[PDB]
Amino acid sequence: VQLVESGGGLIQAGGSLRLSCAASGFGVRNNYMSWVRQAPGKGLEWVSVIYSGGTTYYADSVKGRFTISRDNSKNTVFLQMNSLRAEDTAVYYCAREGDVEGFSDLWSGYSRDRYYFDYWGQGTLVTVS
Amino acid sequence: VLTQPASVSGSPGQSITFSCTGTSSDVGGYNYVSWYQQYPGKAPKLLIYDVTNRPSGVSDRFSGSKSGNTASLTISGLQAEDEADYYCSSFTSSNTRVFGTGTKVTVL
Amino acid sequence: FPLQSYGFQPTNGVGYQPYRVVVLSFELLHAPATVCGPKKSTNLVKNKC
Amino acid sequence: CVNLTTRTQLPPAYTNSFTRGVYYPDKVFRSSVLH
Repeated sequence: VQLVESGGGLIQAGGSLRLSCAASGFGVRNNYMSWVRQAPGKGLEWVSVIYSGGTTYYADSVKGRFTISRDNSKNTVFLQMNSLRAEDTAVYYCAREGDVEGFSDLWSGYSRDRYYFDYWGQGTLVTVS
Repeated sequence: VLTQPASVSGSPGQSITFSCTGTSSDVGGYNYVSWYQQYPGKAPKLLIYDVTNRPSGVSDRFSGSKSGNTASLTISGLQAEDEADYYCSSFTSSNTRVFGTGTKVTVL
Repeated sequence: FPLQSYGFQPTNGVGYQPYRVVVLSFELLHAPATVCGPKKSTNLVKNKC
Repeated sequence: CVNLTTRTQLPPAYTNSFTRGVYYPDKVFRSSVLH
């Protein structure tokens, strides 16, 4: 399983970006596709998550700005970034939630809830400057 | 935001118990807590999904637990490579998941 | 959300590789026959076995 | 399209269907039989 990321870069205040996360070995449909930010030397404060279809679930502190979508044709989850603020400065991870039959665990049958995290990508640095 | 113990230093071999506080909304009532481990620069790897359950590729000495609004880690037999922050992810607390601050361990 | 599509690779594996299935489902006693096989048609013969 | 409202509002009426409404169950010929 591999996860490649792109989109982060140095921009002035109030700009726009487009985060691209392409998944090889699995899709944006197989397991929950989360977005996490890991501030340098702080915790990983959850941003958002796109499920296998149709979700607008966001965090309490970032409501009404982040928009989550996918191009299933190219298997890409997009996090379109508008109206930056100070606290969003972090390294961003597109997180693959533990898919069905997680590590062939001998108890869970098709329960896709499984709210933990599988292997991820290398992370993208998103800086507000 | 669950609170975790700060940076500490110690000896290999014995057991260290790190307990982390929480609220009754997520840890006290629901039981979908998972814990992770990361090396600075590389992405976090799974240590204990469900805490009691243990994924493969991980030494069996790692063990965690939850008690009321508190989650405890009973880690056993430290070694040199074990120096990495341990992160606690509980249930998504009515669809808004939360974590702990981080426990940076140090060895001699 | 119930969909959760497949995942394949060129070298995913023989089971993982996709057997394109066409379920040719036939009903032989449903109605007057409309589709038939490629057989040459002979002349019609009457009053003979 | 326009929604027409100038319609008298009465309850439904009822009648007797008698022996109507039977149709050919198939597209096959049968004769002098009860099937």
